[PDB]
Amino acid sequence: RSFLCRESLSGQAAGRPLVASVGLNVPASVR
Amino acid sequence: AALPATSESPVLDAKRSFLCRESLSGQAAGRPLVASVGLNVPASVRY
Amino acid sequence: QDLEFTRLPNGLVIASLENYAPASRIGLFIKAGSRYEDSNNLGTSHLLRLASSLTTKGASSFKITRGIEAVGGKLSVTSTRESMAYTVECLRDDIEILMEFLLNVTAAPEFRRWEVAALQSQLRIDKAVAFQNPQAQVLENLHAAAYRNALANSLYCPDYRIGKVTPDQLHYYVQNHFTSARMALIGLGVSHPVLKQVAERFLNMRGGLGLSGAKAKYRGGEIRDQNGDSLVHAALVAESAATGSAEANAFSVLQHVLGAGPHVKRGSNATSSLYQAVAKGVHQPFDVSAFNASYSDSGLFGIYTISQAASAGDVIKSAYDQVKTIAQGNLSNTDVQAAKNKLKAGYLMSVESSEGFLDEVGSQALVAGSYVQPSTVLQQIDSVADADVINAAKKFVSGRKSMAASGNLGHTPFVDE
Amino acid sequence: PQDLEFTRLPNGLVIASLENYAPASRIGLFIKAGSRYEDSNNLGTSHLLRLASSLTTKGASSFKITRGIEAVGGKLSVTSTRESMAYTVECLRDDIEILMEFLLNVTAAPEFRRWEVAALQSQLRIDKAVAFQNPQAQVLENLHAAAYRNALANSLYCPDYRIGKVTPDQLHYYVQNHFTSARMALIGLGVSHPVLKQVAERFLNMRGGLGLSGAKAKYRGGEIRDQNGDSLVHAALVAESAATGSAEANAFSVLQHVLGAGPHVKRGSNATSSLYQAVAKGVHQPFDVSAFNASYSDSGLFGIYTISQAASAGDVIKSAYDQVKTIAQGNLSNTDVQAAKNKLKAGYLMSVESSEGFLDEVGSQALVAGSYVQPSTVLQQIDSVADADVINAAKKFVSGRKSMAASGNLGHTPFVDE
Amino acid sequence: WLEGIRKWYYNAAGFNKLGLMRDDTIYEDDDVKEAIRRLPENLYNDRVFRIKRALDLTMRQQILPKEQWTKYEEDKFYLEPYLKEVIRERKEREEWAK
Repeated sequence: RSFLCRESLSGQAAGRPLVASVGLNVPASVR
Repeated sequence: AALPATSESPVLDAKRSFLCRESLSGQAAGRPLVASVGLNVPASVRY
Repeated sequence: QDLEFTRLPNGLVIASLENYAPASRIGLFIKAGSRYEDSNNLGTSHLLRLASSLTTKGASSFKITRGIEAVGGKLSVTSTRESMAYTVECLRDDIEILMEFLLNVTAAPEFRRWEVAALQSQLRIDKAVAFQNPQAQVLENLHAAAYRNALANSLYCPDYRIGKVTPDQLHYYVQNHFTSARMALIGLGVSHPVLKQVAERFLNMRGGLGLSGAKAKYRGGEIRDQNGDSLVHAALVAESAATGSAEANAFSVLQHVLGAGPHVKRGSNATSSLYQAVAKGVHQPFDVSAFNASYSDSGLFGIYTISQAASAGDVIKSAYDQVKTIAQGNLSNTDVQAAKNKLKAGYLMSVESSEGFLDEVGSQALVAGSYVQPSTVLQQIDSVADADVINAAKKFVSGRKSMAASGNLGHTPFVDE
Repeated sequence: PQDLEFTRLPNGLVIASLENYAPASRIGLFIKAGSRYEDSNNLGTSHLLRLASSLTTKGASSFKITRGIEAVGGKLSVTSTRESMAYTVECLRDDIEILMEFLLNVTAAPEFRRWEVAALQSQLRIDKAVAFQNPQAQVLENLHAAAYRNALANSLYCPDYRIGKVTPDQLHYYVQNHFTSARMALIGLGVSHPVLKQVAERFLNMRGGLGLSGAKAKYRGGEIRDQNGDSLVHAALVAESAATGSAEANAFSVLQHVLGAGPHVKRGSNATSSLYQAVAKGVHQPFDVSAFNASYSDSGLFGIYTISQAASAGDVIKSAYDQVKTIAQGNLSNTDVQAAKNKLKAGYLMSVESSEGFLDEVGSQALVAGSYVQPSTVLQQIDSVADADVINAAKKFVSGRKSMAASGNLGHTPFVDE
Repeated sequence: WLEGIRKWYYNAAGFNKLGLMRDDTIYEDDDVKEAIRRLPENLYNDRVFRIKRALDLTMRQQILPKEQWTKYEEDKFYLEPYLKEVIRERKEREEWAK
């Protein structure tokens, strides 16, 4: 999704190592 | 041009394998690569 | 009432907490992340994560899907570079069924040829969905650039390896990492004897230490991904400390001094020293956080920035320079008290959800093999001195750097400059 | 067969013509317009420009150029390096005016119509995939990306993300800023010098100046590793050496032929290659190793290129590098340097046998140096190179910072630091 | 006056009552198809919406208000140069073929 301002860009940088999660009937997320 | 070119160009086609040191000999690169294209000639690369 | 904690002679851990809450949640945590792959089986862990509902010895693929859906239950696999967690979540009365499925998935998979081959396309789907985030590929490149091996492996299958991860590789991987002294069964809303019955009855097949991945080895390299996108995401890190030490706490307190995420919706992040340093000079939309990633044998500490291609360096340098003033002994008591408060509140808030509490207990049972209540975690945060924070910052500054950047990088500096 | 006639016009354009009286004529327009003149915003522009000859020009449509060059059995080729673009028309000596009008329309009056340009983006993908079917193309691309920060770091091929995005404005800006007279050399083999002058007068009056002044190439010293599982591992390990046309560059050429710079004998053993013998002492698996020399106007890269089994990659690389270090330690006889000089001189004289090779040499000479020198001068420059110059050159490579690019299954491939 | 007859005929033809330009009404043979394929995208989208609106108008047997009618002096022959170039290329191919 587009980020065009500092306010929406806030909290988009990473701080911890990414985690990958998959499921049965839930979308696959990253974190 | 008039001549076909030492090698025609299939994209999406495995070219050739090298299994022997004799075949591998000469495949290492010594000079910077040049890229060549042509109206009616196969494109080539050289190293 | 408390968290009951058993460690069997198998080496498998049981940790149970009966909260008498309507949902039950069971997790099997394993030392099986991508760090255990080598040059010839990269991406096997990613397919393994994608394959929790394939046929097993005691339940076909259809039986697993239909039976978990019959109870409104959930089956999930959550993978880090070092761990794989298999979670079943449902109500109290049906947990046995899910537990049975959970134990045929991690101790009796068949990995049939046709199912594995039909699953190979899911690796491409999964990675392309994850890479809609510019952070995912930057963090993969950062781990590749920071390590020569082990933690250098991606959470996702290499593109050349997609369609090449074989059933024999999956069988080998499970057989060598899914062993009892590499596993922890963590149950919430379950009785410790019940979880112990199911644990010994199924998870006593593979017994022992399994295969051993090598020590993660630091390189200090740079990976740049020019892709012309609107924003440049850059991560600049140094080696910090392995999780399980006081230095790791110092790096956590330093992360919350620098700035470790936004507290207030659409706020300016006033208490973040890094963000303020960047806002003094960069008038463009940006973000900067401090990045912390501690693992069993190592950890990465540094800065993550998102900015305009043209102001990229001005952001990065600003961020970097702020850290150096902390290295030069410029860090007050009120800032560190605020950082400790942020860290302690974040720790307590992370375990609020049963998902997070299960994750914390599982990681404790694997990494440490013992549960530590939050009060002691908070006390360890309190023990961290100001000089420990200062250092941590000095070590990041003097330490060799790995850098990963993506975007239009014409003005992004190099790690050497 | 007459003598090479070389002149430089007030607009700065160079024209050199040799009438050898051969039945075919070959005309090349050489321009300082390689990918080293791209920046981060127009990467791949010059690759599409290379593919863009035979598109509609102000003086001839695309159909007109294709049909009218094929009518006379003629050839239109575009060959790019990182620093130059050469547009060559070759045909019989009776049809050279038609081909020269076509060539001058292609280079001086290109139209870059938006629909023809948008129907050409697919050949960026086709062309790059065909080139990348050779494992060395991408290894050399990565070696330049890891050896340099900005300019020579640019690939000869379009970035994948830039395919379908190189605009006609980028092509027009590129031609307007790099295809200028004081950056151009028209060289004709099998033509008369006044004919080439009239050709250079009817066109090639863009600005008579130096166009866009590209950046100096900045040594990076990085490492790019491409795990892709390929049965073999291709590794390139280089240091910065010297710019083309210097005593140091000639010492690096002699050092390349001392170490071994390709095979002389079919299916041989590369007996005179010291690198090959060093590797074959201990590595009993199929392999290749050569010395790699990449000289440019403002910099150069000298090092080693190895092809090996994934398992024996480290042993091959360490063996080759230690042989180079042994030459840097002063172990280099006079007979080996005489043999290297003979190899280098024979290779130089054999490169200019063909009309294509002689034209390429004259064109690159006119661009880089603005003057032509006969092969005898080149050979005595090779002769002047002393033993200490070779020993350093080898020292400079050993003591110099290294950039490395590898591809394949790299589980056993070393890093630049180990 | 030739232009009196021309403006009379433009009014009487009545595609201006539908908001159309002259080049919107051209019969689409192969030359015209290539000409439309070569249009810049903004002109193509304008053409597409103009034609869709005119089809919507004739579906109701309606016309636009007279203020919204294309004025004769404001009719943009937007497709004319692309068609002329397409036709020139076809004519060149045919001259070669003989």
